[PDB]
Amino acid sequence: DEVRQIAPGQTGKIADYNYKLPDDFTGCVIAWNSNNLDSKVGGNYNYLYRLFRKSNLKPFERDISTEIYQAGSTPCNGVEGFNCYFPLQSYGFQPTNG
Amino acid sequence: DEVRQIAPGQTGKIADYNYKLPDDFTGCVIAWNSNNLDSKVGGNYNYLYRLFRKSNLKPFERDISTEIYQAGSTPCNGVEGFNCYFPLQSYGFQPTNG
Repeated sequence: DEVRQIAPGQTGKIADYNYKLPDDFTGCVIAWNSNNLDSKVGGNYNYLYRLFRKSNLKPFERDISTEIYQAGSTPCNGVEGFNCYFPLQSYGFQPTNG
Repeated sequence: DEVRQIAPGQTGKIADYNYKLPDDFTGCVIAWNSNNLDSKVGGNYNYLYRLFRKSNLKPFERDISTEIYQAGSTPCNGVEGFNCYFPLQSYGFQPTNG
């Protein structure tokens, strides 16, 4: 459901937070299904993604910051408290998906 | 710095988002400093205030909504994602302030 957002000039939660496509994008995108190898029974959670991110991500840049994002202004000192959440999230891959 | 905005006929971020003063305001405002009791070292963040609101609010009305304010058209499903921010913010009180 996120291959739609990978295009020059589109918004979302992945195209703006993991890889920003500039307007002058002359590259090619190749995608295919290989669900028989990268997904197993029991819940495949080795792949992580960044759904929470502060502002944006510059084109052709990589962000690997694991700092807990702050929503309000109360600091959490890196715990699972209130008004903060850990930015990386796990996928929901399953070999019996649609 | 926000006692200035508490007056009938003034704008800002507190007098328009927390308590609106009508034109026919005949009440009295009493303010004083008690920083030796409501503040402590290490950061006193027990007091909250609102920064974002969808629109104007009626005078003498209290808003306690904790819903995440949406700035655009992409829903967030109540997370700290993109194009949305938490309206509630904590103060920066300190006993060693000016």
